[PDB]
Amino acid sequence: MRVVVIGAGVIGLSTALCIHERYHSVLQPLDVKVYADRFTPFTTTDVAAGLWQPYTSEPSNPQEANWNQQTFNYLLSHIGSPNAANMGLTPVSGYNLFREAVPDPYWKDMVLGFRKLTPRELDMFPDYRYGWFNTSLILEGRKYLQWLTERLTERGVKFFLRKVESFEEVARGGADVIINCTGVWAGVLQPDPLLQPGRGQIIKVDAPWLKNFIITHDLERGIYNSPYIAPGLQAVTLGGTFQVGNWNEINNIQDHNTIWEGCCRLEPTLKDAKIVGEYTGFGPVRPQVRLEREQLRFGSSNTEVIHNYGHGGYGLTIHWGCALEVAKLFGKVLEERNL
Amino acid sequence: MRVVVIGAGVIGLSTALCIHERYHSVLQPLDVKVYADRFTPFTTTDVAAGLWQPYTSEPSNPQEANWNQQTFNYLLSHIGSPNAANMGLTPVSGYNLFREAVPDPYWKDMVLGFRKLTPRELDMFPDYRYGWFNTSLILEGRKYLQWLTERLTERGVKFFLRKVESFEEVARGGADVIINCTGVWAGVLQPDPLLQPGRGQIIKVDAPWLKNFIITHDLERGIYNSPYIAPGLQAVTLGGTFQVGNWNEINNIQDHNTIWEGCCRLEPTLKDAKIVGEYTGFGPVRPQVRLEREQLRFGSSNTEVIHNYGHGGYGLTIHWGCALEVAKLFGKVLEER
Ligand SMILES: Cc1cc2nc3c(=O)[nH]c(=O)nc-3n(C[C@H](O)[C@H](O)[C@H](O)COP(=O)(O)OP(=O)(O)OC[C@H]3O[C@@H](n4cnc5c(N)ncnc54)[C@H](O)[C@@H]3O)c2cc1C
Ligand SMILES: Cc1cc2nc3c(=O)[nH]c(=O)nc-3n(C[C@H](O)[C@H](O)[C@H](O)COP(=O)(O)OP(=O)(O)OC[C@H]3O[C@@H](n4cnc5c(N)ncnc54)[C@H](O)[C@@H]3O)c2cc1C
Repeated sequence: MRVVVIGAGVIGLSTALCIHERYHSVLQPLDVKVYADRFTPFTTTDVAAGLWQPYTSEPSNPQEANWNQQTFNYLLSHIGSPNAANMGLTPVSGYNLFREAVPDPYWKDMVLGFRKLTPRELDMFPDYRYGWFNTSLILEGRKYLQWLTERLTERGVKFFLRKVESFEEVARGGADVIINCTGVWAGVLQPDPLLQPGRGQIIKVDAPWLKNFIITHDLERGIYNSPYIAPGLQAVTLGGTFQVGNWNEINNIQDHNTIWEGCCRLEPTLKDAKIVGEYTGFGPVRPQVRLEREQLRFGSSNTEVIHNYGHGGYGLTIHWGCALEVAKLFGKVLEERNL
Repeated sequence: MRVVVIGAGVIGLSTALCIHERYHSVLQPLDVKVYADRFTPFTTTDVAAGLWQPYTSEPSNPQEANWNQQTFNYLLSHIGSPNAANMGLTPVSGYNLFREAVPDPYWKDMVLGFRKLTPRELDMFPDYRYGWFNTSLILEGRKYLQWLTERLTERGVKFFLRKVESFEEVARGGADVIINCTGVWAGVLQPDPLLQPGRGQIIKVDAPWLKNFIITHDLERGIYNSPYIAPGLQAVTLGGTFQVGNWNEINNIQDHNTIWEGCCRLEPTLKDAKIVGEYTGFGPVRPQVRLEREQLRFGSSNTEVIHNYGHGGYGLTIHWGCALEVAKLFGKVLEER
């Protein structure tokens, strides 16, 4: 059939590949197109800090916690392969700092080497008085997208620069199944007021001497609203602002002063570090991920649509669970239609 | 006081700065000079991986364990300064890998978060069964000598590019005190059967994705001679164990392959690492450090010599304790006048 995938971020390409891997052979070719108005380096995925860490509390949906662990073990299976780093993948250890005792997270056993910080370690951080150490994985969004873009291309999947104006335009274009991987902009094709823009701004620096990640938490302020330092492959990511409901795509001086001063308080060696750039992106924030099937009809046309959007703060930490799951839903469509 | 420090590696320059910090005030006539046939970047100190880790089993001199511990506390007390990475200093986390269970080292509680590797960690390393995880410090030899040089220079200490043929000749130059930090070449000025060269070839690569050191210890053998991978401030250092007794400064194809093949199998992502250099150094291997005082009469020419050499593959790890010790013994020269 004719599958169209709208969106070239981590969700869009994890999904296009996951589907194509399973539902393709040499005498059952599955025609996949990828329509998208933004490709790497210009997606929200290229901004993502890179790191694998879910939210501290165990999530409401029991499927989301599976999607996290399935994602972790999928990436961890590549650690030791010659091409881990070429996917944007490498191991990284680090600190999570709190201003007060909190329960161990639900993923203490998912990560490698979890443990509490000793008193000696906590004096390294004057402003904080409790926390953890653990080993995890960098998945550099910019790289992973380059790699996924190439695996798709080897397999014959084709890409088109195209702003989809409605699901119908793509339906009349002659598309049997559509995968809706438009992230924060999903609300334009079909309204969805539960989906807000999580506006985060980051500073990227050269500070290759920084090797561990350092993630502070403010529980009052919620996730990403407190300084984090994340070592990348070529550069350190500096962050600490996340504004839910702000659609301003401009970088601004208020966020710079917050990220810069907060991060220099943790890591004073950053006074020298050259700023390479500053970027803003929109987490597709949503109380839950919309990952479901929905048939549509129009005047001269009708179609099958699968949603994969609203991952918010955890696109890379969950993309593969979400993709495996879309490919099953897609399997159901081919089962029901005698293909 | 006329002091001559022979040597411009870590030992000589740390020892010159201790001495000066602790005595420029009290002794108003204090003139220190640094003689060396090599300065940075040509010292064995510069070749080193720059990593705080003592030897696995315990030392012979128990003084050595306290000099190590003193060094760690000193460097750690700069973690928090804005000028730690300009000093050559930054934390690093990493893995020690073994082919059998071994007792925990005497330094487990000096380093941060010392701990055994779990099974999924050990699954990441197919040819290894046991190990430790801990967070230590990188002290980049090259960058630290630079810091040390600028410090000593504001302080007025004078440097001279110059080869010493004997202790005798420095002493007739008016040298009251001679601090002997000549590393592996110390035998030239006074025979020492115990001092051999730990020759170690290394490969510097451009591989900034690697955030953790990985050290192997193949205590018998298994072709690869314990490959290690140590991330630096910019480049990574690949290497093996020392070949003791070898004085050959030339790089050889035999050792390149051992190191490259052996480390590539430790960390396969090394396949696309740009090689930036390949250098050979000589550790001052000796069953225990020689940190002691000795006097020399060459007629009615009087001189105090304080030896601070023989630090093995651990001189960056132990430097500051020794430098401090040599400060004390220098006081007990001043004391006797
Ligand atoms: C500062 C910051 C740091 C973050 N750090 C991390 C992190 O460390 N770890 C983590 O797991 N997650 C992190 N995230 C979250 C992560 O960025 C997102 O969850 C993820 O990138 C969203 O993936 P996506 O593919 O749904 O959307 P996107 O990456 O934005 O991709 C959307 C694609 O759909 C296309 N599109 C949209 N509408 C249309 C249309 N009408 N027609 C055609 N194409 C369309 C776009 O052009 C684009 O190609 C972070 C977010 C921010 C802001
Ligand atoms: C491959 C390698 C890796 C290593 N890795 C580590 C590590 O990760 N961590 C660690 O702690 N240690 C490490 N070391 C050990 C460390 O390099 C040595 O212990 C340390 O450099 C010894 O310092 P030094 O000042 O005694 O020697 P050097 O740096 O060799 O300094 C010797 C000085 O004496 C001078 N000199 C000698 N004779 C004369 C003379 N007659 N006249 C004038 N000048 C003279 C030389 O020119 C030089 O200035 C490593 C060594 C090697 C070879």
